[PDB]
Amino acid sequence: PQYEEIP
Amino acid sequence: AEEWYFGKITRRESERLLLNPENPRGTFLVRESETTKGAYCLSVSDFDNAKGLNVKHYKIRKLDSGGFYITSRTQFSSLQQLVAYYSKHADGLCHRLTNVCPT
Repeated sequence: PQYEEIP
Repeated sequence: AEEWYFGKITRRESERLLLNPENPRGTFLVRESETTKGAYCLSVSDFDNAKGLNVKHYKIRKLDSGGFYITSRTQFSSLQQLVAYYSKHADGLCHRLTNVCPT
C-alpha cells in the first residue's frame, strides 16, 4: 500500500 | 496521548473512519502499521478538489536510539510529541493536524 513521504 | 491512538486497526478501517464528510480536513489518528511490523502510521484526511476527501498515510519509523520520525530531519522522543508538533505547523505534512478522529 502507498504511503506519503514528506518531500 | 490516548485520544488519538487507535491501536491495531487496519488501513481499511482508518479510511472508513476518516472519510466521514463532516470531519474537517486534517482530522487524524495514529495506528499500528499493517505492512511494517514495529512501525506506526499517521492517517490524515485531506480534501483535494477533483479527487475529493481522501486520506494520506504516513509511516512513523522508530530508531533504536528511541525516537520516532516520519522524515529524519525532524525526530521526536514521543508520539505525543510528534502529534503536538504537527498540530502546530504542517512542515511537510499534507495539512497540519487539526482534529482527533471521532469514535
